[PDB]
Amino acid sequence: SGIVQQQNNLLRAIEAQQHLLQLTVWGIKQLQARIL
Amino acid sequence: SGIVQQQNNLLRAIEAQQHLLQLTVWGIKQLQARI
Amino acid sequence: SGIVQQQNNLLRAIEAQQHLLQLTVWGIKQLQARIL
Amino acid sequence: SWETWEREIENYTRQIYRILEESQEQQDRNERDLLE
Amino acid sequence: SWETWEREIENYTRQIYRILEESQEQQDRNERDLLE
Amino acid sequence: SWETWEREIENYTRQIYRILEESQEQQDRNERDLLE
Repeated sequence: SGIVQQQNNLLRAIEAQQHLLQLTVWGIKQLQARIL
Repeated sequence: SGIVQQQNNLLRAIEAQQHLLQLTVWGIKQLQARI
Repeated sequence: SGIVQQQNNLLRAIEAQQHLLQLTVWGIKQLQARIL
Repeated sequence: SWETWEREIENYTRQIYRILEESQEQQDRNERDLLE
Repeated sequence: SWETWEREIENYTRQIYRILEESQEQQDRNERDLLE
Repeated sequence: SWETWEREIENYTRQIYRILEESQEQQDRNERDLLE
């Protein structure tokens, strides 16, 4: 249970970090449009 | 044990990536503020 | 097997996220050079 | 360079979403197998 | 829209820090189970 | 400001790469041990 539960924890962490990464990509695209 | 040791490896990678992600957030806010 | 295969997938995801993070750093550095 | 950055963001984002989808399918299988 | 972006950043950052905390606790438990 | 940012980016990037290499070596070992 603990090993498979740790797999789920790491999967959720990567998923949350992917949401954060999409947000940083949006933010850079917003600046890019203005700065150039 | 090999599986658990690998979990420790992946957890530390994700943690270091989170620090990097917070540095990119800081950078974007700095430039947003300038613009 | 299903656990070891799963760890390979989590490793691949983290590696692909690292590629994305280096792309977001390159973009921020470009914008920073254009602004300041 | 920016048109290339945008395509590389897209390419890696697509990859990560496929790996996350496979990882979720594997999580589901591993949890079911644990129970049997 | 930057205010909205900041709010989504804050929200996912909080989510991932919670997930990392649960992950560290579970890693400790799994390692001690194996040793003990 | 940015001088420190670039230093921290390089420090964490170097750490991540080291951890990813170690994780790939552990993956390879775990997959080999599967067939023992």
